[PDB]
Amino acid sequence: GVEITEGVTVTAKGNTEGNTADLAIDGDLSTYWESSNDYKWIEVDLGGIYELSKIEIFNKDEAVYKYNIYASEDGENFNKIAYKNNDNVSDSNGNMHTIDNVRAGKIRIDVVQNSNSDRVNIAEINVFGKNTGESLPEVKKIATSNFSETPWATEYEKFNSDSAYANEKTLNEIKNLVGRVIGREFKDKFIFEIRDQLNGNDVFEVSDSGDGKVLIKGNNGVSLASGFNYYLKNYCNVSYNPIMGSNLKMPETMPSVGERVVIDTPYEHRYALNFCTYSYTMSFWDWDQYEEFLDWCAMNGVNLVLDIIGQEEVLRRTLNEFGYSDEEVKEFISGPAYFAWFYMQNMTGFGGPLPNDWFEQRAELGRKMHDRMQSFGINPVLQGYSGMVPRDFKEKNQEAQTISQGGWCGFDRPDMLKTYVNEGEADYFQKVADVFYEKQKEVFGDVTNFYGVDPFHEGGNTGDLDNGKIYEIIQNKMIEHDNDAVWVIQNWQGNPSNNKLEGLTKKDQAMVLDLFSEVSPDWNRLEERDLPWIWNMLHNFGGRMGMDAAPEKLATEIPKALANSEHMVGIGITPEAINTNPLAYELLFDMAWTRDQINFRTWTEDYIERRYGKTNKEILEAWNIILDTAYKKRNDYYQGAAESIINARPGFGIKSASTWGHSKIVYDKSEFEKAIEIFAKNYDEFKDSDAFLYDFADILKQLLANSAQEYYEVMCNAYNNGNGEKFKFVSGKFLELIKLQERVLSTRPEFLIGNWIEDARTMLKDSDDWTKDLFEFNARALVTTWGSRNNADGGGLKDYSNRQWSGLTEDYYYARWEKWINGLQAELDGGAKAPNIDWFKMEYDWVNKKSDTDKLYPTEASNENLGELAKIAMESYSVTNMD
Ligand SMILES: CC(=O)N[C@H]1CN[C@H](CO)[C@@H](O)[C@@H]1O
Ligand SMILES: [Ca+2]
Repeated sequence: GVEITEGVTVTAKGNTEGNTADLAIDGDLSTYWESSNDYKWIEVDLGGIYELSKIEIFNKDEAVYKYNIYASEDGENFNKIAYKNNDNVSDSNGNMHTIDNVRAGKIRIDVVQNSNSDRVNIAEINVFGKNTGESLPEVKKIATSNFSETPWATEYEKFNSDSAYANEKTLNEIKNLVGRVIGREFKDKFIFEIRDQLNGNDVFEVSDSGDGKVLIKGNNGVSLASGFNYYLKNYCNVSYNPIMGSNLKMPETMPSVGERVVIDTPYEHRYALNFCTYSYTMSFWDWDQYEEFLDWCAMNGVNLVLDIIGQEEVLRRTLNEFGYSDEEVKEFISGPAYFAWFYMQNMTGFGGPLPNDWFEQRAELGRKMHDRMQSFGINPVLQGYSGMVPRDFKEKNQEAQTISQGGWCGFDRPDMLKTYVNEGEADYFQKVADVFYEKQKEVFGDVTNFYGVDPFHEGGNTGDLDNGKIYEIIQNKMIEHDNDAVWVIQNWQGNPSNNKLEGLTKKDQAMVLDLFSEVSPDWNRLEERDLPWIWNMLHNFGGRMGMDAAPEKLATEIPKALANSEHMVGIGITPEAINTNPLAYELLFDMAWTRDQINFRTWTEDYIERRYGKTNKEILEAWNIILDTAYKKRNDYYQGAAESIINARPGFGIKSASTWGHSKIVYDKSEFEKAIEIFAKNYDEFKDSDAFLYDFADILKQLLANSAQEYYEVMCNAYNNGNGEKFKFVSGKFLELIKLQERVLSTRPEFLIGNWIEDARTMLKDSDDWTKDLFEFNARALVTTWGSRNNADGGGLKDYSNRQWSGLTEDYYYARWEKWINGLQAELDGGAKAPNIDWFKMEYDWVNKKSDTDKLYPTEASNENLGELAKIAMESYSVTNMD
């Protein structure tokens, strides 16, 4: 006591009606607030700062409810003060939570589970507290800097206008890159020089200085970094991949170049990044990770990178001009794990709202990135505008004409402004596009000529509009704000259609990304229409893992397409995540520096030696087996690596874990296993190489995925055929195979869910518990259910981003299979019939757990011996000895 029984109010961000926020606080147990959407929390204001001692919660029924409670004394930071996570039913007595006399002027109650419904409810909440006679501070409004007012603008224009200073900046930066990549002690071993292009082509040179140093030339930063990487690869037996394993062991003394090389590239652009990459991989990156990525980019020849960092701030400024408060902008914008699908006009709100601190920090990080890109000569691809608006835009802007875009995977797509209207009508496309490009100037300045936007990505609705005319006006509006603008358009599954593309009246000022050139090339339509286009290796879908690459097509199809085209202005990568198969990415970027088809077999041989720091006859044969199996050329259509059955929702006739995925292994399994035998045989010799271990974990977990499939098939034959003792035995081995897999996965820092979760929880500083918990939800949801019930199930997104990850395998994948088995056993043993499992409910239970109250996943890899684990795999859990 005493009960705060006066002056209290409540807000909510959604409700079924008329089950509205205030009904949670009316002193009436028969009336209740109930959620309608994914905002499953209410905010209660206490009429002043109290020292809470108790909070009492009643629900509308007797279901099992789980919730987390947060308080704020400053009006900004909401910290967790209490929670219910036990499995007790609610009853007429309510739940009483003892508080330790915490100062609170506001409280948040986030009901994360209702065992009975997708909706949550609070019938009543009483708060018990001592009045401090204080009030909450006024919360400060979001205030960001204008680019021109910042130290960033001065630097940007100084570099821009001053050759000598720009050259000095660039050369000193490449020096810094050397120190970051191989070590500070090697910096002074290189001399870097700016030269001209080679017949209008980007170009580098590697030669001796005369006094034992390496002299590297290049027309810009990326050429210089590419020359630095050429030298390491071809003279030092060194290989750099900050994400997927390196060998950075330098020779004791710097090896001579001998004959000077001059290497040019026929491609104006080398492109990197899907919109999805920003979500599946980069959601929770800090500057350390970004800087490290741009170093790897520059070193692989990349000079065109997609960039959406801080675009939340650009849009906030845009929407503020058209009737939207900052709270409403925050409700529009998704959480930090979802920006790919938010900027692709597919989904809103989900994972949000972002903290207020978000905007300033992200604008700053993007400003930082453009400074570094400027030194290298990497063009960012900023945002274009195509008419995207919230669904309530007309409400707030009545003369506005809009087009409803329908659903995407159970999500409500944002609206789209009519790209043109009739005479006599207000043209809001022109109004919002004018503000949008203007505001993107104010945040970042004139940093780029390349702008990316993609109306009607994976659905939508063109309404009454002419398809060509839509693309004409989008481009003409873009060129109006930058006369040198190039519209970067994705080419995904035959869209945009030809007649949309024919509406582009300035062909040289668009550039189409052929997204999936290595499985499903679709550039001939673009080439015929004289559109500048880029050949891209997509490769990776959703971050889903497995041994999968197309190195032969990369080594042949790229130069072939150059020879057979006039408008191929580049090559690139469009992966949905960068987490898998480094060979694939190194070869693609290596193909920029050649006009001829190469030998993918001898390129691998060379590759593996510099990646491991050494090679032998046996390692080579193991890799040839891989080239002959998992990496063997194929001519069918498929999206990513063949999927592991371990990662699939349990059932009969499973042919995938994700909706558009595939689990059919197209190579001989016993033949692939030979690679693992050879790796285990050579483990002791090669365990000094971290990239060897990484590659060994990759093939071994592939082996167990492969054999898991066979054991799965045998065990549900056993169920179907009535036995019995058989099913139990085979299902026993299946679960044990997963426990061995889990140990294989504990070995790599990159396979740890704890790194993923912690990165999310700590990506900002000064964060409250509310924000950390919410960013953890984003991290957990993405790799599992993706959205909520209607996105996971009806929307088809269940386990789209399934990861063969430690912790996730123990507590999610293994748990599902164990239950299903447990399960069919109770049936087969004279019980049951086995009930229908509501899988989403089980998956979403894990999604909503918090690291600081439930279980904290490790950020430290284990010392398990992959050679030993491999022996156990071959002996006990293989196809070869399967029986
Ligand atoms: C849910 C998801 O990630 N969907 C992606 C499917 N593949 C397309 C091509 O990369 C993407 O545009 C979608 O966002
Ligand atoms: Ca009530």
